[PDB]
Amino acid sequence: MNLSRLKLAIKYNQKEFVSQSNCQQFLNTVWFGQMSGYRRKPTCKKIMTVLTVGIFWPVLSLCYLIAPKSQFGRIIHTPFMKFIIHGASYFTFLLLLNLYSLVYNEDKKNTMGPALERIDYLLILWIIGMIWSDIKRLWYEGLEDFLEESRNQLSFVMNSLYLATFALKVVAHNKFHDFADRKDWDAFHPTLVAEGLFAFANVLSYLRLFFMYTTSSILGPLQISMGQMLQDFGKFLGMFLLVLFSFTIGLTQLYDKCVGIFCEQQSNDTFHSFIGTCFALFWYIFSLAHVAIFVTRFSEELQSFVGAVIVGTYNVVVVIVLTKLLVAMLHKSFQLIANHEDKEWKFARAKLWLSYFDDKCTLPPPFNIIPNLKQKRDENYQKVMCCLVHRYLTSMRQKMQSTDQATVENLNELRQDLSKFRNEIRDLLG
Amino acid sequence: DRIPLQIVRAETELSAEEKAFLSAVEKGDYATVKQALQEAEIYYNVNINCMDPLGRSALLIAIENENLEIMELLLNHSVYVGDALLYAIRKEVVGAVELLLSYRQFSEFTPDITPIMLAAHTNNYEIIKLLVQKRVTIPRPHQIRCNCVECVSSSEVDSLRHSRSRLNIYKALASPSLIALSSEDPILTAFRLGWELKELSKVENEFKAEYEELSQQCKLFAKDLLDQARSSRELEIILNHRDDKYHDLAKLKVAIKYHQKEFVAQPNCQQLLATLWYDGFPGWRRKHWVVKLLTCMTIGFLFPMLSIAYLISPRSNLGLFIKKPFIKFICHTASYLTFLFMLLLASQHIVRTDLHVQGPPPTVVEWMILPWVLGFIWGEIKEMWDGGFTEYIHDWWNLMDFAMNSLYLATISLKIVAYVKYNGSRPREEWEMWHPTLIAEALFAISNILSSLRLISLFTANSHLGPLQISLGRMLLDILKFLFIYCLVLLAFANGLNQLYFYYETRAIDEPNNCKGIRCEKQNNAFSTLFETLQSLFWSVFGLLNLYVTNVKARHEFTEFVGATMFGTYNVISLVVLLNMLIAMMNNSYQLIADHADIEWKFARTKLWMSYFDEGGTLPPPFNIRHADSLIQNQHYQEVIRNLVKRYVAAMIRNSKTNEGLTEENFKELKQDISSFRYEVLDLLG
Amino acid sequence: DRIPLQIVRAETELSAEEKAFLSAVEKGDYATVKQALQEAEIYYNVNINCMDPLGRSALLIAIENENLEIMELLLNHSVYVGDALLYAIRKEVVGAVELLLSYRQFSEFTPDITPIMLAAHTNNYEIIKLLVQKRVTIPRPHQIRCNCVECVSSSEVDSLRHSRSRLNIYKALASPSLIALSSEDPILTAFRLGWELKELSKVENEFKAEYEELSQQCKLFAKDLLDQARSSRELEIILNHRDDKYHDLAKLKVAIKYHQKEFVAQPNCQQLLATLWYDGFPGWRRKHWVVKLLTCMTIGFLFPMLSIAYLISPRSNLGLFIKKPFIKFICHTASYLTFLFMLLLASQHIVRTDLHVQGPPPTVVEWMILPWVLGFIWGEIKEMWDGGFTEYIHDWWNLMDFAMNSLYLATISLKIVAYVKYNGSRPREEWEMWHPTLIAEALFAISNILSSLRLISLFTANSHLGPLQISLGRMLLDILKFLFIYCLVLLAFANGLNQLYFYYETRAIDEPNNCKGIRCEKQNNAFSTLFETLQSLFWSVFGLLNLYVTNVKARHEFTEFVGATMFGTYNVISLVVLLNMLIAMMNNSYQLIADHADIEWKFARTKLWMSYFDEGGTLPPPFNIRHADSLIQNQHYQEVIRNLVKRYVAAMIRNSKTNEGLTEENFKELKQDISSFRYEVLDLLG
Amino acid sequence: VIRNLVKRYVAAMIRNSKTNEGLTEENFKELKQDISSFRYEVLDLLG
Ligand SMILES: CC(C)CCC[C@@H](C)[C@H]1CC[C@H]2[C@@H]3CC=C4C[C@@H](OC(=O)CCC(=O)O)CC[C@]4(C)[C@H]3CC[C@]12C
Ligand SMILES: CC(C)CCC[C@@H](C)[C@H]1CC[C@H]2[C@@H]3CC=C4C[C@@H](OC(=O)CCC(=O)O)CC[C@]4(C)[C@H]3CC[C@]12C
Ligand SMILES: [Ca+2]
Ligand SMILES: [Ca+2]
Repeated sequence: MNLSRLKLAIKYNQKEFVSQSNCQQFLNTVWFGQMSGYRRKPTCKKIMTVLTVGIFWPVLSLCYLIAPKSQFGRIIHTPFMKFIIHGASYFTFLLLLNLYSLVYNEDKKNTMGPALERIDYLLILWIIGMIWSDIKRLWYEGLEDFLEESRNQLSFVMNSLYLATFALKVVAHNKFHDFADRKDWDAFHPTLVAEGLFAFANVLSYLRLFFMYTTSSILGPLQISMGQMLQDFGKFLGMFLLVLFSFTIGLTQLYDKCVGIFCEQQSNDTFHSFIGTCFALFWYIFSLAHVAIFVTRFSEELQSFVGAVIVGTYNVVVVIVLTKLLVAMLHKSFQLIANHEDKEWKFARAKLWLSYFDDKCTLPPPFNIIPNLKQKRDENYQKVMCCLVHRYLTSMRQKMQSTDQATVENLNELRQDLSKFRNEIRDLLG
Repeated sequence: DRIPLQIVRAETELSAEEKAFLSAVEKGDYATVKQALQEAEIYYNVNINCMDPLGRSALLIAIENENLEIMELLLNHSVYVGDALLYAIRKEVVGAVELLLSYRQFSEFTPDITPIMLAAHTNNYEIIKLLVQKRVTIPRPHQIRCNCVECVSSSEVDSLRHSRSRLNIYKALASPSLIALSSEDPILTAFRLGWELKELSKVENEFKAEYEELSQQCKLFAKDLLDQARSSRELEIILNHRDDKYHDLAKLKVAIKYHQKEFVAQPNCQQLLATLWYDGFPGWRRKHWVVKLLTCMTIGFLFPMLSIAYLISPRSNLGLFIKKPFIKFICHTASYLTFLFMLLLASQHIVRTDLHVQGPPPTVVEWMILPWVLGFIWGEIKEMWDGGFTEYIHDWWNLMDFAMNSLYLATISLKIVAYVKYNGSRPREEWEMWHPTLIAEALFAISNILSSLRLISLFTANSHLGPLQISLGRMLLDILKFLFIYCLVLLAFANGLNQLYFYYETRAIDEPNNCKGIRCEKQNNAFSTLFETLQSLFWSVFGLLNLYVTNVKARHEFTEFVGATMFGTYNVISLVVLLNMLIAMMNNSYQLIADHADIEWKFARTKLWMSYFDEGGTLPPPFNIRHADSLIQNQHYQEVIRNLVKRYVAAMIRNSKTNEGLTEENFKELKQDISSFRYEVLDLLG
Repeated sequence: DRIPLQIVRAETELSAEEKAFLSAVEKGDYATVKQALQEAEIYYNVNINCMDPLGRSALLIAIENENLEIMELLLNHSVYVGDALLYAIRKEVVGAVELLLSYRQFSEFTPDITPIMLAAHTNNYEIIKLLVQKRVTIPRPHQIRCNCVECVSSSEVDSLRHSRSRLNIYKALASPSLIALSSEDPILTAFRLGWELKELSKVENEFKAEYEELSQQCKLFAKDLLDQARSSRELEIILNHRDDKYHDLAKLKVAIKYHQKEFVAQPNCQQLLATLWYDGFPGWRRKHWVVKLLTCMTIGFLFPMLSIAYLISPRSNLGLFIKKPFIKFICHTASYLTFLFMLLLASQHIVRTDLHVQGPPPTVVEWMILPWVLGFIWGEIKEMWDGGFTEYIHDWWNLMDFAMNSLYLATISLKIVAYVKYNGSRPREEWEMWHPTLIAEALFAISNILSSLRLISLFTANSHLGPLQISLGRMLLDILKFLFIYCLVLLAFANGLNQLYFYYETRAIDEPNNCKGIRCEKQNNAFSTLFETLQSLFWSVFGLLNLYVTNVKARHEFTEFVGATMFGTYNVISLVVLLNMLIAMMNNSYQLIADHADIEWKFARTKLWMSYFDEGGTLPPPFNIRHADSLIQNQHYQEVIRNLVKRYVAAMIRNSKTNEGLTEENFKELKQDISSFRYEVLDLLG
Repeated sequence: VIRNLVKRYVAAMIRNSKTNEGLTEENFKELKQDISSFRYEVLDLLG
């Protein structure tokens, strides 16, 4: 089962071809593989099966790692299963991240360059494995294709930042192993940087899970639909940026003559710098009163008033005029999207499924680290193609014949016939 | 350069003689065709069974032009008639009679299509009747999940064929005409089939649309038969027919079970139900709104009186009054409202109870509330008993009833556990966090929320709030789906922020006013613990989280900046992106929902009305203190069904004739008709 | 009981014989009709000119059935032929020729309709041509608002007729086919007529829709003729034709004047313009995305030099380079961008100045900004002069340019004034509220905002941003209307609130930190004054107004409650209602605008491209230091137009024949064709 | 005036129907019958 054409279809973005029932049927058969009854089992039984497979994902993986021929080793082959096993692996990883702080790093609050707790070490393995997977994938498939789909693109940064985090940790453990109070640490102390980067990666890791939505028939369409509209936001972004800076400049010009929006008592310092002016206006966007109207100067009434007008106008333009527009755009956008959601979702899910169809990737990340006839084929293809072509022609013939409505031309043609017959007879009979 | 164009799908070409023969058939020159046939016999220069490049042989070309004369001529001579019956059925000609009467690869029909199936797929009552007259059979479609039969478990041989074959049988079984002609209870079968098709749509994901289309077809058929009723006698005979007491609106009930919404909403059906609902108030429709209002008010006020009379002597005139459904509804609504008023009094100095008596004695108000609570629970028990867990569970509101009742029970239990083990009266501030009394009060309040929200159910009754309620409920589903997406967003950022600030957590003691958390005058440690993080991000959606919650005490610029960026991104994604998308999504949904609100609302209202039509009913406070006949009934039903089916067939034809453009093929036939007439006349006159 | 039904407005009835006569005409029985006529001539028993219940006579029945044989028969017997031509023209048949050749009370046509007018309304080129061949004239409609002519003062009598008659005339003059056959320059005629019709749509409030429709008909006609161009030589001959230099895209300019957006956006037209725009950049668009960026950036950086070269040696390689439209755009944009960058440098206050010096000497950056300012001014001056005030006034951005520039002027004036006077230095605090320096700074800031927001215009040059910019503009009009309503509400609540709290105003000194207003740490005296009340209500829209501001210190409970209630009602009306309604309205428009987004954007883009296509152009900083020919041109234009018209007429006909369904009239015609045919044959065979 | 307005109205409606109503299947059937009936008649006379 090379599934060459199927793959070329996805390459050439043949969404309709991929969403045609005949193709969907073929796919499902392959996806569930021998686990066909799965389709028939009642929701309850299916739910149970899925959970069971996932829980023992390491065990099943091990079986394949040891006796791929074993019935269990075979279980991982079923594309559907691999998905479950690989999905569980990721979830366990996310768990490790969660238990990293909630239930660890309890006495290293003030230890600069802290040691590498086992959690860190384990996580390391997973990160490595996930990286390797990307490489292998990028290798086999290619580059642009790999970069095209998001789960991969996020997988790059995520893995990157994760890599940096652990690196800096090693450097810190060496250079700075002090045990001073956290407060006394320099703002850019390696440990501080690592923790910040690690945290951000954690956000990215979870966001990645969005891909799984495609599989669900309920939330999958919506997930895809949202992504579609996520493009039209870009347009709005450009417009807003211009507005943000336009007003930023003016505010700074009128005000440049503990500190910032982020303090209990918001200071006019919000406008003193430029970046601050940007932040300050940024929070106004949300229209939930994140920044007070204290644009007043310490004292300059006029100067303070004009400032109020400037900020007020910004709010009216952005919070009201621009936003409502955004909604309008989204509304129109979704309408059209709603029309083809099925096709789009199907194509997406298929692209996802095929990834598992391959035999190249079988082992979840943590384990993954552990490493002529042609004439006949063509002949048959031609036979089948001949049939499909004939069927197509006949079918189209019938469809048109039974749908295409008569036209004035046809009427006129008929009337001509009646006339010609009329005349002919009239002449033949004087 | 140039791109060469060569024919690769090589195909043999028809001899000039052959080609000519085919052309004559298309023009209807019986003579020329006749001559050609005769000559070919003697001379053998043209295969009478030749075919156009488009696969149109002579018999087929004749059938499409519907020239039965030429058809007979061709058939008389030995012309292959393979699959011709099928073409004559697809085209829906009644020249099928001729082919059936004669009886002596690259097919446009799959190997599974049998004449009866194709006729059914076409829905030609006549053509179908012909075939059915001769013994005909459509294979049984093994039930869903019939994998047990190795027969179906051998789908491995050819799945696509199996699936397609299955759809073809159902596409046939679900034809309104075949169900009219072959089924004993056309209405019941359509109900059942509709359901099965629905279920299959789910199991067979591919072909989902197809199965769903078929189900709607079955649902429409049943409604249409109902619409063909011309007297109330017929409507009763139909709606009160029990397959196997009677006179219980049995089929109306089965229709509600199978979600046959349209059937239930049919005008006539609604009218009958209304008469039963408003019994005791004839002309209630004509009653002035004010008058109505007055009547309702009085009855509700006297609800206790009516409730008792029944208990004492159901036979009593008064006893009789509460039995009427509309009354039951009004009485039962008043009881609930009274209950809710009791709940309101509980929060007042109506009884002015002390607030330091741990394990206090139940107040009078609480005492009075108890009976009702008991009635509500008892009602639920009966509901479960009288309806089975399935029905009870199915109902969404039974879920809320359960929750409300369960809380109103834990409240009682905790109250008791507190009367005992707590005879003192220590200061409220001294009471521990989980003092039973405190927990009890909490549960009671939560339930008071649920109880007052149950009133939304009553809206289904009004003609204005009802449809609105239904539409909103549908939209709620959409919102639920969005929340799932959002949730992942929340979780992501929650973990990130917690992972960044968990180091900088501080003891509540350190905090001002010994308060630690987002719900403190000075919001502090909002991201220190995960749970706080989730809550904090949740509140930030409502702009109740201050921005000074992102600054670490030690003032580490880098960390604070990363945090602020993370918080800001969350706010953009949630408030500016997801929120706005939800709005657009919802806009679309409402447009669609609005269209079917009526059928959705009426179905809902009918279920409500039906609930009261039943006999077992008393308000919650006072809630806890022949073969012969069958045959005749069935005969009457069959009589009505015969009439309805007849009326339906005729109406559908009329609609098809009065609402269908003249396709091109139709024109072609007319042209061929003139052509044939011409040739004939020319010959006779020449 | 029973309602008797009678014919109230009775009309004469047809005798049996007369009924038969008309019946024959509907069946096409020439023989019977002929006989009836002949007998009537003898026994005078039938009024040849009788009328059906629908008022149709024999000739009218024949015309509708299109039986010219019978028509001739009737005409030969001299039947009243009144208005028959009009009926024939409406049926669009060659019976018109017969009636015209046959030359010498109730009507479906108003008394004003004339044969040519109706033909025009029908848009049948052939029938129109036939009528025009014979002298025919359509009255010239008086100019919009021509009261001088007492003839227009006829409106006093039967204005209805006056209005209808006028619309009928225009409905005819606006027929694509008439314009094609009669007008010398079909394109220009359409352009002009489409505009006049638009103006009329406004003046004639009623019948607006009709005039607007007719206008669109004209606009589309022009685009359609252009679409029938096949070679560039033609397209150039058409778009560069000057009615009367040439090679100046004169017609395209006229189109832009008459807002013929579809014409200006036609694909082929847009293609030509592009070639002119990207002169020197073969396949600039084709150039890899990055490549484009590279080239643009490089050219931009070199803008001063290129500009300098043109200044030095207009006739040099470099001097010529700037003349290219795309280069001008690149340069003129880079210049503006640098201007904005200079303004940014002020923000960072790279050149810091003491805050105490009154009227300081203009800072270094200022001087640098001064030239651009002057250049922009002179630019606008040139535009105004060159284009005339009307055109300049028309441009909306011109308003922004005017405002931006004016602010820059004042800023300078004040800067200057503050220098001569206030020459000394004092602590800023001492400075009076309206110190010149202070006011100047504010004006400068506002101007900077305006200047940067002028970049929005550049979005029209982008394929992605442009359409959005255009849509936004369209919506802005509606937003303005909504704002008026909001303002009224604001004023109302402002007046009310101020009316209640003005009794409780307090002194700034009294107020903590001597701060009075809604912009102080603890908001105070929010509703004390109308000016403040207005501000407070505005900021409330954004949630920046705290609720404690609704309480009076003396603590008069009632007043405070009314005050809070008024504030609350305002919030609901403004945020919950009006704001939300704006969303709905904007969604409605965005939907519509989206339908014509591209044409709008492209029309806009062309206008921009055209501006640069001209020759008077240098960046703002360096901005301030034979009849024979016409005959030939016209001949060519006429030839091209002839061909375009020819191919257009044909296309329209072909479309109709292949893209139109068969209406009932068609059935009736066929039925008649067979009927008359039958009768004839039967007679011959009999 | 009413007499005139009704006459004008009725006529307009008929025109609208004729020009804005498609040919239905029943129409096809009638046309077919007309041809068929004519055929039989002619064939009988000529036969
Ligand atoms: C708006 C605030 C004051 C809350 C009021 C709470 C209740 C007093 C309201 C809320 C919903 C109302 C119910 C909404 C639906 C109906 C249907 C209504 O019946 C009809 O509208 C049509 C006649 C019919 O029921 O057959 C009878 C009143 C009732 C129970 C209403 C009774 C009064 C209710 C319980
Ligand atoms: C987003 C923030 C950083 C504000 C940036 C302000 C400017 C640097 C941006 C805002 C709008 C941009 C302009 C938007 C429109 C265009 C059209 C663009 O041309 C095209 O896109 C297609 C080729 C063509 O113009 O023919 C040339 C760049 C330009 C002037 C852009 C130049 C860079 C601008 C001025
Ligand atoms: Ca219940
Ligand atoms: Ca200008």
